Amino acid sequence: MENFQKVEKIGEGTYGVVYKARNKLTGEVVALKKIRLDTETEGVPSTAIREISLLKELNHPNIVKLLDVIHTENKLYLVFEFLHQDLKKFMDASALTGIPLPLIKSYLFQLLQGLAFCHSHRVLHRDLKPQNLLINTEGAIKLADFGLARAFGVPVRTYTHEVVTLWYRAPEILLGCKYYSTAVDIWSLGCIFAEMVTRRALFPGDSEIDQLFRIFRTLGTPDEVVWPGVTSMPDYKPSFPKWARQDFSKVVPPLDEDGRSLLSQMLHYDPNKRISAKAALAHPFFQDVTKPVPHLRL
Amino acid sequence: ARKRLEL
Amino acid sequence: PDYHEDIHTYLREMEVKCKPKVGYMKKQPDITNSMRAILVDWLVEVGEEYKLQNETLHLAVNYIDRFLSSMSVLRGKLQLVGTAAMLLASKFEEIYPPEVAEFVYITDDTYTKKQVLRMEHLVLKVLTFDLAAPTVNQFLTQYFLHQQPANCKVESLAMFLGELSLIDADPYLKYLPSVIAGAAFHLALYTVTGQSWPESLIRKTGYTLESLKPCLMDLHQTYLKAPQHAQQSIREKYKNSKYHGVSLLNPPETLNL
Repeated sequence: MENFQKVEKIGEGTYGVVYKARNKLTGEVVALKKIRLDTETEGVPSTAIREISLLKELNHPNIVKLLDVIHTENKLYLVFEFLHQDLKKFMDASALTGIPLPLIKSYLFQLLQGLAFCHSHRVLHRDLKPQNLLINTEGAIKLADFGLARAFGVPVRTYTHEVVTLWYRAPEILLGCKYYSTAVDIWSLGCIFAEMVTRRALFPGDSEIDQLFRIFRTLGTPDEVVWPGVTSMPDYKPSFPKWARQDFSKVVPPLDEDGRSLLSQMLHYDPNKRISAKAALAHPFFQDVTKPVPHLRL
Repeated sequence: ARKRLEL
Repeated sequence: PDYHEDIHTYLREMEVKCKPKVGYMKKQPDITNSMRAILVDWLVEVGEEYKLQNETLHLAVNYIDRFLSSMSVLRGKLQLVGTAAMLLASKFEEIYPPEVAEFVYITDDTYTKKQVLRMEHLVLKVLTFDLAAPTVNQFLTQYFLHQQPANCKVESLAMFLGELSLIDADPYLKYLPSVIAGAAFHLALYTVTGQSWPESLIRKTGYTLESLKPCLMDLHQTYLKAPQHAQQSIREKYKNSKYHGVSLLNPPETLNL
């Protein structure tokens, strides 16, 4: 309303424009997310219901803070804390130089801390991708865009119309599992971890079947031994080609043994034995972690 | 199902 | 592993914050507990009509009780409050909710679409967007993992006893969701398999069997007199083979406590 001055359009998301704004009374710089109430005439959108109610309870250094919600008759505003840019934009900028490994370790460490808080508080993010991770100039990285978030005090069903983009989609989702688990968020972080290191996306698929085959060509086509139950999963087919698992020294060569170990556990096929965000924080890979400071806006 | 609660 | 403990701990912490004023109905000039019973029972059938999750039903009741804790409501608007709570709960839990028109239609067009949408606005403001409330359903889920020899009949009977407690506010508004879930689990485990509230849950929840005794006595009475209750939607619901017809089970004469 009247207390906010719009600075510039910063993005587009969930049927609504996002503006960088400044509080005219306090000088606070915020992110304004606008929801036009009258285009589906079904009241407040369900994605907004979940985003507000869940993010309210998530106060953590590595989660973008929901500052205020302004609910008028014909509009619905969400006020977030402002961060300069996304990790995807940062990756692109560092394409020639690369993100230094200590900064990679720091980001992954913080991401896991925010995610562990998320999971410990009964919320699945379900849309973890570089575009939805925000960073500042001080070395922090935070989870953002909870438009697909779900509370899993009771099981969350899989919906084909609400899923993370292909490149960061878990194998169980592609194979048509019925319910979500926390492992789907860890898998995404695994792909993001690898992408930060190689400067290339780990599994860049054109389609659902191409996404699966790209994962199979790297991690090997899973059997009942590796992952009990695959052959019975809905979208599994016996005509799946049988690929061999590749050694991780060829997949992520700049990694040492500790990094290779963690990434392997983050991309475990069977969701039950995929590492948790909490257990990942305890991995020997983070024993010497620091908080490096990035260089932004190249 | 479809009804008006008459209390 | 541990994030299950952190979840149970967090739900236990949040269930205290989302609890309504226990005696709010005495301060309600125009509505009674019986009318509330008629409301929630109606909601049991709309969830059955539109094939909605049991969690959606539980959430709506929670919303209703909290709204009625702060706002005085006349008889003619009670159904409108329950409808908006059902729509909001549907928006939170379902993959996609029924359209608003369905909710207008299900009330026999008693209210208009604009009345429903603005009641949604009001409920959201009164509840201050705090919709992720812990339920008996959620705690039952957490408890069921400690039943390694999983029994579908026990789980179904526990859900049944859990849903029945939503109907009557007179005894159950003074019990926390986790406590109601505890009594419902023990009673179902005792009826179906003749064994008792296990140590693993005593360690987990801190609840002894005797700590659950007052709620357990109330719930066993609700179980016994369920055939004679004025509201029968839930009983009809749990006669179907989906719930192994657990509602038709003869409750034990005593509990020996």
